[PDB]
Amino acid sequence: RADVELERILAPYTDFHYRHSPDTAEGQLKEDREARFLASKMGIIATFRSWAGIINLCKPGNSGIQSLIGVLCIPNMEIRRGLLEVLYDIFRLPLPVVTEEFIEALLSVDPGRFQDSWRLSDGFVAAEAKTILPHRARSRPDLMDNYLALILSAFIRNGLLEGLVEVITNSDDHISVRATILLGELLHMANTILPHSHSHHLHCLPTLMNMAASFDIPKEKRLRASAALNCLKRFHEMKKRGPKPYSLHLDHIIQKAIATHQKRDQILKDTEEALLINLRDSQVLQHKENLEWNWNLIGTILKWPNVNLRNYKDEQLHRFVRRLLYFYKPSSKLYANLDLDFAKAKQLTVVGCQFTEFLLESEEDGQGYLEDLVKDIVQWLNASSGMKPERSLQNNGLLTTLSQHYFLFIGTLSCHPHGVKMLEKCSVFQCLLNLCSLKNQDHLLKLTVSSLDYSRDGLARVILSKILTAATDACRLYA
Amino acid sequence: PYMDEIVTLMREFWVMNTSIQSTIILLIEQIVVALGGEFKLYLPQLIPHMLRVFMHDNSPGRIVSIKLLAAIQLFGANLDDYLHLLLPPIVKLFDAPEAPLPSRKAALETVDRLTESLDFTDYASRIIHPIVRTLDQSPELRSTAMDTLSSLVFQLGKKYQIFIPMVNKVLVRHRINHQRYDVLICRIVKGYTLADEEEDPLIYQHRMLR
Repeated sequence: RADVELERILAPYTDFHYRHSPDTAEGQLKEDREARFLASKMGIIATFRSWAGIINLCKPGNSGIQSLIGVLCIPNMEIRRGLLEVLYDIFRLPLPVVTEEFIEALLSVDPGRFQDSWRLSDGFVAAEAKTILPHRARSRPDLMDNYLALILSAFIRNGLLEGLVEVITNSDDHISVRATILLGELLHMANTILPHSHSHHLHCLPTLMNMAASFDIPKEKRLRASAALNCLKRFHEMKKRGPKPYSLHLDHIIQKAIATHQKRDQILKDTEEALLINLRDSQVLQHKENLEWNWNLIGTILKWPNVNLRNYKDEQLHRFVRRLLYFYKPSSKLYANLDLDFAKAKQLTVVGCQFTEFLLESEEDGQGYLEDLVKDIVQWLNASSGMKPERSLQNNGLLTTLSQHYFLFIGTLSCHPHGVKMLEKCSVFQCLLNLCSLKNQDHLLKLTVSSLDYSRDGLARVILSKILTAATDACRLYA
Repeated sequence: PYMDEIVTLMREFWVMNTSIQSTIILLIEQIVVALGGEFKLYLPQLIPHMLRVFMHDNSPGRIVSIKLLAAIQLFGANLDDYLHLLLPPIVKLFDAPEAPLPSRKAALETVDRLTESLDFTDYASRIIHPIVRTLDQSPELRSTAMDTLSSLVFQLGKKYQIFIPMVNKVLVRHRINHQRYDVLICRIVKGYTLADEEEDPLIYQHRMLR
């Protein structure tokens, strides 16, 4: 039949009092409605992904899509909270968290949010980079964009945008936030997938302009529409930023890539006053212990344009580097035993890489404080890996502690031309080359793949070739 | 329900210079705490009276304005669509040399304190210009103006990097060595991370609060 057979699935949402079974127990009457909504929701989604269902539900005359949209404007809280969940799944948008503030809900929809698949046990960097870095195809047609373009245009024609505006300014606090995010997602989806013709009546919202900053309408309704625009304004910034790296391994890969693509396209005086005043404020000398130093003032001293232990040959700076050298020494159990979920884990890891680069700047002078640091890292590898005559059961300690954040220290050293030469003297490439054939250790092989820099030639790519052809099958898959 | 008449009642009896001035201000501080988020429904109705206090005030030392600036800080996030007409009056109070020093002190304090709950990324060019021309005009306001400036550089991402030559001229000429500002500039000139730069200040505040 015409409008009574297929439209039966829309009954639970269109009818506020729906009774599917004439005879049923009243004990689970409340639960029966929830079961009907879940089953009917999947039916609506299923019939909107087939061409035989899209056309029949979007007929030019009286159609079921207008009834579905029309019932959304009715001030019913139970129906509105259900129809919004349907719209998110139709366009395949991630659901935000239930809240009454826009900021908390906005942070739950960012594309760069952490996922379980990004951990070391799962795809370490390969899984994370897929959802952050963009696909390397600018002309290949995406057939899924065509499907969303047609579906989005159908709802706009029937008046989806007008219905959402009514929901935002005339619903509950935790319902308007969900509608505000949905409206923002559609506008972003529509400015890059819809053609020019459909965009003339798209970014106008005629009904929203009626409820504007005017004293004629109720004052409470006036600010809700104004606040909705303010809340929706911040949604633009999130899309402007785009996805961002979450792990320092992927972060260092992007930094070196842009750095080497800008050096081919051919600040302070730092008197003695600046150092000594700042050095005494670091608290690393008088209070010879960690968890007391001001880590904000330590990074500034290291990555400052002119101070590199060479321009300013000061005895006090010699104390500063040697005092900090003791902290990062793998043998000195002060840093390797920190928990993985440490409160200052991110800041401490950055400074460690920020410190080994500082030493390399003073090639003639800082090599004395740098030669010892790399040697003790090699001695640490011979214990966890088990190549030396020692127990190889330290895998559990490596995963749960910050001792895994040492490949970053050695990875950031291979980037510079004078850093890879230093590795030859310390003989760390030989240690990395030997550990390629390890059946028991797999997490250790993942870290060394995503650590070295292969921009130049040398032994950096030599180790990579061995891993992808002489290793475990699971290890070679990640490579 | 009765807030409509209370605001209207305060309209007639809030004369610019009379005995009943502070008790009106003290009522505002108690009112905003009571509503605690919905005060924006009635804030614009009293703005015109509040605007003409920073230029029409015969009190010695501009005490009335100081007692009013301390009330603006309590508003917090209530004002979002009215900051464009209330902030320029604030920035007009500390850029005038003829103004008393205590009045200019509170104008700088009320900006960094208001930064803890509001976004001033859009209001960058409106208030930065008085700051750079105050660090050289007043040798005594350098200590307190840097706190307001540094608290604003934190919200701004790498967009402030182009302002370094504009500010460094004052620093080298007058030898201004601020510890907090030294940290912020280092992370911008030389990279620190990628997810921290160009970060929305409101998201960061929510993250720290939770």
